[PDB]
Amino acid sequence: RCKLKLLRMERIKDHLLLEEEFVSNSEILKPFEKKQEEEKKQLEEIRGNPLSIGTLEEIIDDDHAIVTSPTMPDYYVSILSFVDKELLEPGCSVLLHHKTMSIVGVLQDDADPMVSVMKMDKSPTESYSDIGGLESQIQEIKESVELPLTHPELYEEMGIKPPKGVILYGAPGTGKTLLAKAVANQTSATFLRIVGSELIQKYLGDGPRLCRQIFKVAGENAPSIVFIDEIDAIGTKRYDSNSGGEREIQRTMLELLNQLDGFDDRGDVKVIMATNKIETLDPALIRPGRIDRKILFENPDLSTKKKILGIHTSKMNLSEDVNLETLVTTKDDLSGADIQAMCTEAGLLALRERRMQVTAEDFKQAKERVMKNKVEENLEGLYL
Amino acid sequence: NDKVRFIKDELRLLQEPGSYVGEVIKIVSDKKVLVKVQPEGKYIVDVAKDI
Amino acid sequence: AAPYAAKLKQTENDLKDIEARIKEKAGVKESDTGLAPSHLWDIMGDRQRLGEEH
Ligand SMILES: Nc1ncnc2c1ncn2[C@@H]1O[C@H](COP(=O)(O)OP(=O)(O)OP(=O)(O)O)[C@@H](O)[C@H]1O
Repeated sequence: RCKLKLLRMERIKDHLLLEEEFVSNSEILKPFEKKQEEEKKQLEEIRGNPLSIGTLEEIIDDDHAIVTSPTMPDYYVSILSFVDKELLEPGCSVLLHHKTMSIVGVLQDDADPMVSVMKMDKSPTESYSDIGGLESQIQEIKESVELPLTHPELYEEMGIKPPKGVILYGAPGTGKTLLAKAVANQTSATFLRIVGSELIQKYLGDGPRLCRQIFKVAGENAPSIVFIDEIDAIGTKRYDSNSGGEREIQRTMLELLNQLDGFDDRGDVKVIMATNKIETLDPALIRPGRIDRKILFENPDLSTKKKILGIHTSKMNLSEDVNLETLVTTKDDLSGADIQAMCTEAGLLALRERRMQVTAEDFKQAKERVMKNKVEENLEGLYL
Repeated sequence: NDKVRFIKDELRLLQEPGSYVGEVIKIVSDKKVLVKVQPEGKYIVDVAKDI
Repeated sequence: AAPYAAKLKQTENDLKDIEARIKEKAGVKESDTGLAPSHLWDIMGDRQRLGEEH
């Protein structure tokens, strides 16, 4: 009855809505019959067919423009008929008239296979408190990322500029990855996510055009939150050394300083950076006011890991047998990705049985496998 | 007769202006199709009554 | 898993509306460049289109 109640309202409304729009398709055209109907006829004859794609290099303010077509021949076309010159400006793809080339309008625009990596197709299904615990170093990421979008009111009282940027840093597995995708579900504004391993390329010059782009798209479709996941990856990853190397790393860094900030006066591009090599960055990067409140994470304490382990064991089958608190005893200042791997490994023991139950025995066994990982790339035994 | 009037009618049919192979990049909902011609560039162009 | 399983199918059936709606909304859609003052620009730029200087 608790699922159904939700369903009963929401389905019937999507079925009606759909039906409504079928009867309605015809109905759109009815309030006119010469008031707009006629207008449509006039535009069309002008346009004819085919409308030839050009690329607009530059405009001239005498009602003309110079197009360079991808078919070769440049043409000195006229901006005439059904066109604003405020929807023209470098980079446009235009509709040309198939006798004398006049720009009848601009409708065509074409997305890049690099704005496809940047732009996301999801809204995160997981939300906040899936690594929860350390939930006071999370109001340094929701009073400066979430909140000046949500309230202008608070920062109007105090006046001045409102927050800008965060650098998340700490141990690996201590939630950094999920922090960024958990604030993007709540805000619901354009979430860009780029890996830093794609900012390092094996070809020069294109490196800077990529980094210069991310904030330009970002400011355009503002508000935006740009997650740069891993900016520790800029000095450890590098291909060849003769189109890689120092030169390529230095230039992408230089570019990124203009974007944030710089002179651009672009859109809203809150920044979220995850790192753990924070001293392989510039002093004009970890500069204040492109970092505001910075967040340090260390390994959780014993009573924190009890918050963490009860999030993770709610999704699992339980018994009265299971005891969380002795799993906590064993681990001592370890990541919550360690604790997340024991619960993921505990169902691997269930899967291995082909028994649908999860027991105290399944959680303790996978705790031994998790502790095998830690101390066996070790070979000292006892600290030599 | 079927034979000889199949030859005479194929002389008409073989005569073309050139009829190409295109691929659809994307549609636009003004009732037109953005077609990239496989050698050439892109042209937004109207469609027939069979499609 | 009876109590949940029923809802799960009913959710799939629901999704089928959302696709259909994207196609009906897009069947009758219009698009513009520049609207109302450039209806006027058609009167003028059609006299000038007949000539050759483009
Ligand atoms: N507090 C927690 N509650 C629930 N899951 C957690 C918690 N902390 C971390 N996790 C989980 O551990 C996995 C990895 O964590 P996440 O990527 O969010 O962060 P991180 O500290 O950058 O670590 P890494 O980058 O090495 O994965 C994810 O599935 C994440 O949800």
